[PDB]
Amino acid sequence: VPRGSKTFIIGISGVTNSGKTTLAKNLQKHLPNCSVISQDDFFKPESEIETDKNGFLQYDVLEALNMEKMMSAISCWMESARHSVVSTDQEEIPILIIEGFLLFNYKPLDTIWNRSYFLTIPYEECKRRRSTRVYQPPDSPGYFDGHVWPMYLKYRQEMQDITWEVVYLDGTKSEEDLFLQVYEDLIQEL
Ligand SMILES: NC(=O)c1csc([C@@H]2O[C@H](CO)[C@@H](O)[C@H]2O)n1
Ligand SMILES: [Cl-]
Repeated sequence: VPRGSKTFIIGISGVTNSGKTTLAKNLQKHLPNCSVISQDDFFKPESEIETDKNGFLQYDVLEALNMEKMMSAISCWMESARHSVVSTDQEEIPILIIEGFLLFNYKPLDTIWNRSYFLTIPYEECKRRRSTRVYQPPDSPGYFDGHVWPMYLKYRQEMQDITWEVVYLDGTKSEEDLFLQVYEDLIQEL
């Protein structure tokens, strides 16, 4: 059976400010032939972002994201992955980590995940962390309570009846703690 077509695809989702990109990067440092795609690279331009009744910009929903372009990026990785291991005797399986706040309610990718991790942090600490970061445009006062958190709760309710298993993680753990936990799980799946 010809080699070169197999891949191992990891999803890392979770609430805003939970250390998803950092975890992706720490995993990539310790995994061979591993790439990372970030969902935050695929937001539509502000002119395509809608507002709600209260005039909050609707960023924390799939309609804010060019998910067709994200799929194209994934497909580009897959094509590269097929050429990433030179042919010889008889497998070294290329790894992709896809990380983002809103991955597990996107139905076209429901069968892509070979492993799925989901970073959780409770309301108060999440709110605190969110306030330490600067966004473009900057968070309006009341944005977290008015949009970010309600939309997270909607996502979590969208995930209550999902068709694959997700490993939920405590995002208040240190970066190294999270890395070791995930690595420990992942290396048994590879
Ligand atoms: N324009 C943007 O990229 C943007 C504006 S707000 C924002 C936040 O990004 C988070 C996901 O990483 C999500 O909670 C958005 O409110 N992104
Ligand atoms: Cl070859």
